[PDB]
Amino acid sequence: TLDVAAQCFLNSLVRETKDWRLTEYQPTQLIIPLGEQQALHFRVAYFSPTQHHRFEFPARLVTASGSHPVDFATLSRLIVDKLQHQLLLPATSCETFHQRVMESHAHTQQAIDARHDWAALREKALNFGEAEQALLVGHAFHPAPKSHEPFNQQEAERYLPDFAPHFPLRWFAVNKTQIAGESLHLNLQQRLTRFAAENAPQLLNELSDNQWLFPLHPWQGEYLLQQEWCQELVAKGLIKDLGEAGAPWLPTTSSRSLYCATSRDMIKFSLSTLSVKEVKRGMRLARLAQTDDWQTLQARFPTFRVMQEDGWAGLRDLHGNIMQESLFALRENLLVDQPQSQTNVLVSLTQAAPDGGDSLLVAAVKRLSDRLGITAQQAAHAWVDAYCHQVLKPLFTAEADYGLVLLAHQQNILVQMLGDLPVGLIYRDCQGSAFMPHAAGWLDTIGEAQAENVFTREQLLRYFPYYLLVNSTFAVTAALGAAGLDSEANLMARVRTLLAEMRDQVTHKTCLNYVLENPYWNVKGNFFCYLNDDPSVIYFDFANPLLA
Amino acid sequence: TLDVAAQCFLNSLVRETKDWRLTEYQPTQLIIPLGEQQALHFRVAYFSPTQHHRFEFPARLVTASGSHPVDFATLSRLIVDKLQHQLLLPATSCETFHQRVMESHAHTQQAIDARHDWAALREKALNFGEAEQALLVGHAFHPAPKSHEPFNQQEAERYLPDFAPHFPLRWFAVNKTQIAGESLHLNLQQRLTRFAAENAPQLLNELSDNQWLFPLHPWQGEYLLQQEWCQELVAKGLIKDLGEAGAPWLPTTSSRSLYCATSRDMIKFSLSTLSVKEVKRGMRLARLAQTDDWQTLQARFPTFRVMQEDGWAGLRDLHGNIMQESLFALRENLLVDQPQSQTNVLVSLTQAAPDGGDSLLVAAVKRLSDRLGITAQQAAHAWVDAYCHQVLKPLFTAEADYGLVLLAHQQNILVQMLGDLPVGLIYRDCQGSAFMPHAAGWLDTIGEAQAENVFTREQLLRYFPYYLLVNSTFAVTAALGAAGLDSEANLMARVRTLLAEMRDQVTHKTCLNYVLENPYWNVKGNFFCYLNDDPSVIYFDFANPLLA
Amino acid sequence: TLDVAAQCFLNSLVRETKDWRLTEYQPTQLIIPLGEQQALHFRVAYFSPTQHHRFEFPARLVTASGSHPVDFATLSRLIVDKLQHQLLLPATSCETFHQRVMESHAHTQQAIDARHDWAALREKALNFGEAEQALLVGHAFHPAPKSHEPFNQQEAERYLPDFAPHFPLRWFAVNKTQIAGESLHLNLQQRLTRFAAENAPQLLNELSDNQWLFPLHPWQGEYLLQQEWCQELVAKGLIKDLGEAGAPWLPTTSSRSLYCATSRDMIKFSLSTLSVKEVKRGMRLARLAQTDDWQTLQARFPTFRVMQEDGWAGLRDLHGNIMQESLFALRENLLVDQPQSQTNVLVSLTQAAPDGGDSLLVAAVKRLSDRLGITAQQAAHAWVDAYCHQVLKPLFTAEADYGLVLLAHQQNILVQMLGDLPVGLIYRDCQGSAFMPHAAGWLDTIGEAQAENVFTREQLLRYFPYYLLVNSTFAVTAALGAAGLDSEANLMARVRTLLAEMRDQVTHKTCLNYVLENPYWNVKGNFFCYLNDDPSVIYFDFANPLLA
Repeated sequence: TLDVAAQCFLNSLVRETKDWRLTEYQPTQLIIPLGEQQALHFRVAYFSPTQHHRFEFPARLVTASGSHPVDFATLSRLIVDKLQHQLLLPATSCETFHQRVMESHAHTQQAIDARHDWAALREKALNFGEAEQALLVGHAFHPAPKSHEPFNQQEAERYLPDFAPHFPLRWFAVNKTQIAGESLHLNLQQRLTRFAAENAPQLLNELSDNQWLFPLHPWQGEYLLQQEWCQELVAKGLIKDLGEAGAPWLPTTSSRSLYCATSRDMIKFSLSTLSVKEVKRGMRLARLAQTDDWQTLQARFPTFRVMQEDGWAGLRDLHGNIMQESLFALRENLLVDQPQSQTNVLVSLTQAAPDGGDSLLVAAVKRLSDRLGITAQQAAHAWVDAYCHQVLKPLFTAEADYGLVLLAHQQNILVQMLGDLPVGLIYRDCQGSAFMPHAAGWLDTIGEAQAENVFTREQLLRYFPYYLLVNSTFAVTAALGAAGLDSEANLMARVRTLLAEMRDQVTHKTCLNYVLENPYWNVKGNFFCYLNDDPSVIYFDFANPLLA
Repeated sequence: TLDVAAQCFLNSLVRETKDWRLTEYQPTQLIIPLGEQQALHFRVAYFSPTQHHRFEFPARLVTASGSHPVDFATLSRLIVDKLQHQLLLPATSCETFHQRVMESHAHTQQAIDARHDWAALREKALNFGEAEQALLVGHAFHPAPKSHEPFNQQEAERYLPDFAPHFPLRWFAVNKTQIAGESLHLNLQQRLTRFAAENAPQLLNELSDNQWLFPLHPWQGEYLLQQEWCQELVAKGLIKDLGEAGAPWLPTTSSRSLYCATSRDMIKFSLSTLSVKEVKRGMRLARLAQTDDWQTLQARFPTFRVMQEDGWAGLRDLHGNIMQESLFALRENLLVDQPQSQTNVLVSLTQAAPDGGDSLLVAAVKRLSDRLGITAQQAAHAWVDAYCHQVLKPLFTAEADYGLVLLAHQQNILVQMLGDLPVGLIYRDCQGSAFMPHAAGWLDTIGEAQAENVFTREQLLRYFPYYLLVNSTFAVTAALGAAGLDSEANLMARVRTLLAEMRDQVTHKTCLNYVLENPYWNVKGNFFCYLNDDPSVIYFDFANPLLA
Repeated sequence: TLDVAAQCFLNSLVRETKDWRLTEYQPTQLIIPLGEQQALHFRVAYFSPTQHHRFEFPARLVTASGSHPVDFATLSRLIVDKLQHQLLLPATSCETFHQRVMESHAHTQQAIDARHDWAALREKALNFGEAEQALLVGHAFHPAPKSHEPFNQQEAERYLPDFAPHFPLRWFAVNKTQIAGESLHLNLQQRLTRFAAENAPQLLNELSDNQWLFPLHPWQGEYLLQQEWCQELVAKGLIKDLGEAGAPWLPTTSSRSLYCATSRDMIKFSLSTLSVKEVKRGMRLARLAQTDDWQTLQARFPTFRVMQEDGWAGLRDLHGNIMQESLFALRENLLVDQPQSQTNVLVSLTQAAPDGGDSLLVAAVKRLSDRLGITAQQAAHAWVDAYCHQVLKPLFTAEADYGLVLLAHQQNILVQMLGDLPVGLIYRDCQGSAFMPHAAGWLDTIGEAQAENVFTREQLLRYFPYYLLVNSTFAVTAALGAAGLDSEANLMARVRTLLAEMRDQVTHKTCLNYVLENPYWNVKGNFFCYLNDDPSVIYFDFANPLLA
């Protein structure tokens, strides 16, 4: 049996602590001592060199008297008690931590009960929107991944991707004086006009030189009209609420971010939160993408694309102050012309399946196997190799030759597949971009050398390898390992060899050297991080499995 | 102005003769002496290092008196007179040659007059069937490419791809005794059943244990019922003609070969001609594709696919003799599940445009340029580079590491594109396959070591580089050169560099060494070849443009 | 608030009993006396002249002391106690009845909890398969509609339309000796071949002169292999189980009947039950549909179609006995060529919505209103009028002029709509057909005059008006009444007028006279019928609302 939410709490704990035992004898068990001649025993179904373990449940508690099973509420409390005393922590922040752990475990269990169609996602190639909504648990190494903030069941079933919903946007007619924002190619007025024409043309009778159409998340729209600064604007005749109208939008893995298959733009709302600084990161990268060196990079990696966030807008109050709770940014919908593209977000492919069966990555590889007439293992190798050439090669070369750092969270990576094989990469979330000192000459050509989002070498090596290799790439290899298509050790040797070849084709070797040569990667953890809101406990040393 | 049919006759002549002049001064002219103080002058619009020239017409004839224009009938006759005397040739075979040259020039001109929709093919990505029927002249270096044999206008407008037609197949109910053939996966009876169920289910009331459904080309069907051996079978009750029925089929570049978007099989008819030996080449390669080494090759190049010809059938007469005029072979329709795939046959992309505008390759590259925001030249480089990795790399590695020779006529190469960029290769026409001595151990595992279709080293070097580089790859580079996206010299340097890297990744270097190092490629020509039906005139030495 | 399952039990009770009270004063209440100075009170949200009432819950129980709410378990038990004593019934059959009432109420409540997507079905025109699976409660006047027999949750979530599932069929290779059945147009062998080729072509390697492919429901397949007679066939080499394979099938309102959008045939399984006599009714009507009078009828009503059941098959045991638990019948898929047709089963349109909002009929009419720019009420009138011309006119004229009786259960009527307006009728379930004495001459032309499924005049008037007017037509008018688009009295006056015109266009007036003129329709009820497994209690007199 299994419990996927529980497995996240345990794999996160095991990855960030040294005090556990792995039995030499079989049936293999993993043991967490609790002190007091007491310890939790877990039958191991899959032991992972990267801590993507799968345990059989129930857990058992072994005392001096005997052993008895324990449910997840009990084992998580025992563990948090041990850490409370071991680390001398406030009982209050421990109670908060365990409370949040149990809420996430309930939110996750309910999302599973609602999605009885999930297994059927294994049947055929998923398109972009199907992949965005196939994600039931999004953080495999977080104690409490799923939070419904800020919704309430009925509101959570309409607005969270967990439940595969869709809905129309809410709209205001807003006086041009109360609208702030920017846009590339089209100015702001033309962007709001094109957006409204595509997604709610029937409101175009409300559009004038001075009255513009302003989209809103439906919950966030309700929320703003309850605020006082916004009721003033309504009273003064500067905002008229138009209600919900237009094409269906569906929440993606981010939930603030919405996809509409017929809109040239995706949309990302401040949802109870964007900031003006965050949207400036999008505009900076968008303006940087107009330069000749960006063009040279694109010409070198034609299958590699960034979804630019080249427009944003927000509501000003009576004093002219931009009210950040009203912000949105606009993201190029590179899939508007091919809405059935097999472009899938990496985290949905790699997540463990709620029913214990094949992950959606594994289902894709087995179809690859069948279509080509090659073994499961040979398909697994072909998919890992293409992943490295389509995902890892552009991202390392971009940092190395151009100074552009793109933080590749697993939900920021869209694998463009053709017949279940990676043929391209699309990166999204331009707020996860940063610039190295050797990009300064190139930032300066657009007047952005003093850009706020720069990295030191130390920051590069702390985050970029952690997101791209630990979180993203080893989710691919662990997921293929757990299905037995081949082992993680063998699949990570694939990756190691293809990274070594890449190093030969780049100028600045610093990042690949660390990846290929340093025995430990100091990375910022999640389990103890979230138990705050200690010093060397939030950070931990990750043993490099790529080292010769 | 221009004349594409004429340009084929001249470029073929110029490529296989040394007796012409290229003026040092401008406007650039190409001069062919005719003897007798007489010579043809051609204003040159595009001079090509690989002889893909484009001339402005009319041609002019320069005598001691003056110059006057000449039409294509006159210049082709003057040229054939000169070769008649220069080579002391029979006036009869020269008259035949010029007669066939003029018929091809008329057939080509009529195909142009019928296809007024052709320019609109530039507008968007073509799918497989659109690309197959976009071909108006298929042999850029043949004196007389277009022959309508064996049809007559109305019959040529229904059965030739030139006119973009479609039609249903003709069908016989045939006694099992009079059917010969084979099939893999399904036996012959199950293949004829699956074929008829998919393409003419309404004839399934004619299907029994002993009476099987037998497809026929519609013209070839009419032809066989006029024959005597077949009227006997009808008289004896062994064949009942069922007429034409079922799904629409459209002729491809081959015209004998038909495509139906809903059939799992394509079909290739003996058309007035297949032979039993030819279809055995398909079955041999199909059986070879079941082995573990084929599997290893497929796993190494997952984007590379062969359309196997793993079934065939034919009619036996009363004596049991297979009547080859009734043969067909069945070709996997790898596009049945994705009929809108941008998989396009290479010759349709590279052909010169009948109206003098962009070739369909160039239209695709300009869209690539626009979608990615890179220059025309940068898109041309990206497309050449992907072509080498998707087309040239699998074909050289297959010969080198496995001993499998696939003769890559330009109409045998299907470029699988995604957004106008090559992402894969599909090879078709298994009759153009052959085996090298180092494939004997592997042929022997399926009992095929004594296979009729083997090559010597000499045959490898005469044909494989000519088809893959001279005909296919330099059609790509010349076509991009002629549009001015960049020069052939620069684009062929791209190819040279990517071939050198390939040599490092293969065992048997013989074929790449010749490609990269020999200064001349002795190849079998077309212009003088077709003037027969002399010894060292059919062959000529091609100067290697890839040599350092 | 409301409870749709409860509303079925109460509306069924109220329709078949005279002992209730409707308060003259408001808020309107409906009162059911329980005897003993005790009675159930229901606040009425919608009072219906045809008993399609909607009550607000909770119910209340009023005693001599006071009143207190009661849940559905309590009020259904009180009612069944009263009927037990009032009718002097066995306590055992009353306990069984209440047990089944509560199970249906639970099965219905769970189907609602699973379908959170249901409200979104209101958004746009439904196609055939969406409409088949939109049905959560199928019998508005039955005490216990939903039974899961014979499944168990996980099996019920895979095989019942309530949960919108889909699945592949299970398949046997069966020796021709052990297959019985028939088919029109194609013989049985050709039908099983065409069916298997379309839906599981990859099993065609198992198809031979003597070994035929035999489809099975997946649960029914498992069930037969557990039986002894079938294990013998496996032991003797006469049946080889091939497992599940092929295209997805989805259960329709019947659950035994499956739809596959790409199959030319629908399929109807004996599921734990068809009989040979039942499938002979299909073949008889199918053979009758080949005659010239059928043709004349079709030519008179071109928008009226019957889905013929013109083939069936079953497994014989070692003794040659047809094992009816293996039967299936094959139903023409008239939608195979237009799978997005807005053809919807009438019961899904008319059912009350689980969330208390618009029924799917009402959603369609409101879209009709919007598209045409006419009021909601004018659209309701247009839809009722077209319903009468497209549904009622063909069915009465068929009985009257041809003697063909088609029993129009609401789930047997497919309303072919174009832009939310009825433009045609498709009838299915040929087992609900019967023949009047004046069809004997026409039955005799196909040798079927002694047909088992004939009606007397008495049977005609008991069933045909009940199914076509009480169940089907008044579900349409009540559903439009309950939304307030116009009243049932006014909408039933529409129907009355259009029926009177029909009578002028037909020969045998007997059925329309009864519909238009008799003050009471004696009909067979459901509430007390199902309390058995009394004499004049199963039957009741329905007051004709169409009487002048």
